[PDB]
Amino acid sequence: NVIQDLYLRELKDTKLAPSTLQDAEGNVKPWNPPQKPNLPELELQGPEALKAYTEQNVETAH
Amino acid sequence: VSTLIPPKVVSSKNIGSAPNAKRIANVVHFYKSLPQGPAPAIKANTRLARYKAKYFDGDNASGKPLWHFALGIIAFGYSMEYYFH
Repeated sequence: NVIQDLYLRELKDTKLAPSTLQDAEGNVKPWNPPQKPNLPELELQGPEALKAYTEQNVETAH
Repeated sequence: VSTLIPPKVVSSKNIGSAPNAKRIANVVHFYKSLPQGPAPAIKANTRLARYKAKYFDGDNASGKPLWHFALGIIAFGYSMEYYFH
């Protein structure tokens, strides 16, 4: 009765208002890239280090 | 980072401790040791090395060569008394 009236009115006479996906973007965190592979670069290459180390600390094992 | 190389460098533990010094002494000394000595000197039979053998041994503190040697001088001058008298 009143149920029917409400049902009728609600469904028919107004529905969803406008709302854009674009506007949504502002309110969410957007995807961004995982920049950089982050290559490590070789350290201590060559016997330059070795000659340095042999000479530098001469402290013997006790 | 890679472990450093100190543990494996040993050549300053070869003078690094004091018994290295003692070692280089007794690797020579005891190596050049004889089992027993060369000889102690006690006799040689020059006929007075025998005097040493009976009297002047390592363990002979016995007064006998002194007595004998004293008596020798007594025999010497006593004859010389009769050379002058």
